[PDB]
Amino acid sequence: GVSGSCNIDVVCPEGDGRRDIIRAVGAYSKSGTLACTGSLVNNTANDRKMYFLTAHHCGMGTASTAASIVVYWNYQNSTCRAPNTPASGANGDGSMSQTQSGSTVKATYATSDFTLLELNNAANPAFNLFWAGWDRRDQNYPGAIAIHHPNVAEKRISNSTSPTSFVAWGGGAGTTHLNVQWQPSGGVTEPGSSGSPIYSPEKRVLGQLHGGPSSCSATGTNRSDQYGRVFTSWTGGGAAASRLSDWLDPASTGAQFIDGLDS
Ligand SMILES: *CC(=O)[C@H](CCCCN)NS(=O)(=O)c1ccc(C)cc1
Repeated sequence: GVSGSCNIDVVCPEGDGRRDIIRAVGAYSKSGTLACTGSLVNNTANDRKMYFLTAHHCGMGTASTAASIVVYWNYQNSTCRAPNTPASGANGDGSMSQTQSGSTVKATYATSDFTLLELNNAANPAFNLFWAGWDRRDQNYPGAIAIHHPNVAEKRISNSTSPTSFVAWGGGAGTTHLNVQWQPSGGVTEPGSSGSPIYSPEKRVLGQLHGGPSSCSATGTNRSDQYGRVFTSWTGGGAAASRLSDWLDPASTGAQFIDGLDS
């Protein structure tokens, strides 16, 4: 696939120390066409349920569209293409042959733009999946890491080394979204990246991509994005079919954050 040359291949050195969470991310298609990004999250029962967090706006929040999903695992460039060079902006060599299809909707909520699906098939050992931890604490972070499929192309990593802030969708005063500032010549996010996770420096999911003004040519504060907060989604719409709590903490531990689980 093709995406902006400013993006960074997950196999590059920027992926060092994050080789676990990279494996939680997948790209997917909706009714046949490539649509967005999602990723696996762990839960307090440590049972490896196929809980796949994505964005509401991608439209998989219905029985009939969730059934239609095709997930592509390990879709990434084989070699590190130097960011900000023509090679990065070129067609990648990623394989889309490790797939699974079908899922059911656990919950969905427009305000924080999240959707929790459960994939029909159990983890295939051949895929070497990872179920990421999460953090629902009401706080900001000194930086963040994005792992996504820009333009639903080869998997990329974007680093933020600026503190996050709370905003409403659109950047106005609010607390439903986390505002993330990208590096001036670093990777960003693009259409297709929606529903991709944003992780704290400690590698726990804090939210998923709603959208924002960024592109590789964006400058200043326009080189940022907004993520619907796990904190918001936790209580969500007020019931199991619109929140994350029931699903992520079935064992009722009351945990504010949890680590990931390997295959
Ligand atoms: C849904 C997704 O692909 C994009 C991500 C864009 C990231 C750009 N830096 N979200 S969106 O913000 O394009 C968007 C599209 C439709 C709707 C209704 C909401 C937002």
